[PDB]
Amino acid sequence: KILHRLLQD
Amino acid sequence: KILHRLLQD
Amino acid sequence: SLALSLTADQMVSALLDAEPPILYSEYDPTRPFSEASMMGLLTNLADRELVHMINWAKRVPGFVDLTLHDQVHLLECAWLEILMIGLVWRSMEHPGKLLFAPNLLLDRNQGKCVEGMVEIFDMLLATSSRFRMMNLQGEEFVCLKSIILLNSGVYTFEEKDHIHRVLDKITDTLIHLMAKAGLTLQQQHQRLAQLLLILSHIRHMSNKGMEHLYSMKCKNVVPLSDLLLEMLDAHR
Amino acid sequence: SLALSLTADQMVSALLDAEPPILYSEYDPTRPFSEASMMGLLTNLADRELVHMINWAKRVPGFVDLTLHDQVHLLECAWLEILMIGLVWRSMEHPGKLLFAPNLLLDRNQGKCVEGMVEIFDMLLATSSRFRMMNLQGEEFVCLKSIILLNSGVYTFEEKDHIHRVLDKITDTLIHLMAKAGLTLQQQHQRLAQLLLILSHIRHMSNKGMEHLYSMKCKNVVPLSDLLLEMLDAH
Ligand SMILES: O/N=C/c1cc(-c2ccc(O)c(F)c2)ccc1O
Repeated sequence: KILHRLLQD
Repeated sequence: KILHRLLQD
Repeated sequence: SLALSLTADQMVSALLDAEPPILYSEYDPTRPFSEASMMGLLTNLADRELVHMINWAKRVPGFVDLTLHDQVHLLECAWLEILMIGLVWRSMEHPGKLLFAPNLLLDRNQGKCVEGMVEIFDMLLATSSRFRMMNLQGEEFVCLKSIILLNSGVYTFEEKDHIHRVLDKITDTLIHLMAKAGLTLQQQHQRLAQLLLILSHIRHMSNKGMEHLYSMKCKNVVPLSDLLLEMLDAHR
Repeated sequence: SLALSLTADQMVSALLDAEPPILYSEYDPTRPFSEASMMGLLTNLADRELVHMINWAKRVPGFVDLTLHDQVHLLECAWLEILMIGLVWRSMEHPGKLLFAPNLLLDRNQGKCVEGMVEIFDMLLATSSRFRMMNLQGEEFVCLKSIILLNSGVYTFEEKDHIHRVLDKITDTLIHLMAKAGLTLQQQHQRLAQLLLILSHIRHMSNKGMEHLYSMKCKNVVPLSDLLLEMLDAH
């Protein structure tokens, strides 16, 4: 997910 | 207006 | 108004005295469920519960001091919330099961008999585990149910000032009960906060259950009583 | 964790420090609004705010201590709630108007540009009038917004014990603020209750707005960003 990507960094 | 009637009685 | 002159213990007594009874379903345990049979049972039970809810609302202190349409607006907006928090309260002593009626005890597997019902079931079961984890008291339950009635539709309208005063009186009553049970001041406002945040979830379950009913109505799986359709049309 | 060690004023300072910026719209007030244009403006603004919210969420005390998918779950259920309470907060000093951006100030009648939008506008306006009536403080606002992030999705899940401990701390922070403002204990309980009952209505506005977006997504009046579609299909 994009949300998982933005949360990672 | 069924809800009206039950609130009167 | 007379509700403002009430004391905390007198507020508790009036709420407990107005509690609606636990109704039985038309269920027949030789009829394994179809989809229309379960939805028909759930809608038939909700219809008969609404009749007791209306007469319960008139016994909530301060509710009669409102105009007729204001009473209609609050009940139209909160009726499913009130049904659900009552269902969750009944199911407290039955972990993993939803006590719709004493002869109608369903678990998570039964919900699959209706399209999209299991999602609402798990949310309802999660609320019951939360009441059980918090060891919610009956005196707190009737306060939360009264708060739902007065708060859910208040911002969707002097009448609001009265509602906000009665709401403050229920808060004083909740704090009063927690002080009686020996809770410290920090535990009081922490438990008060924990109880009131449940209402955000009960509100969420109501909106999800509201759209599920409107789909089952549109798809015409089961016909609905006129009163239940009027409460349902009020949210569209 | 480190969030439990925070004092009351240190909690407020951290939340105030992590406040996201106020973004400007791509709006041109020469142009009149088509229904697709106003929707494109609002959704474009919401998409850029989501990027800052994701970075704001990571600074909320206790949020990083959660596993990745638990962070994903809390944001997926509360993202529109957080956008709406921020919009309501920005609009406190503009009665009868919604300050989406400093250059995008809309009123009731302009919400009729979109089908079913004016119903959402009136709820957002009514919420803003309530904050103005209560005279909500910025220290109280940042606490409520952090409560939304941690509370809205917790029951849709040890991880809960940590969240509930952080939530209890924010409650202590709200009470500590009201005690500093000179409120009596009865006034503290009531105001705390009044503020938390707002969150019930904010959940209701998010649910309705969530269904309004999913409606405009199917009618293809205007497409939305992929990030916005990911959050939208979470509901
Ligand atoms: O997602 N939908 C859930 C649902 C729940 C009820 C219901 C009926 C009676 C109750 O006491 C109660 F708490 C709930 C009736 C119809 C429904 O579709």
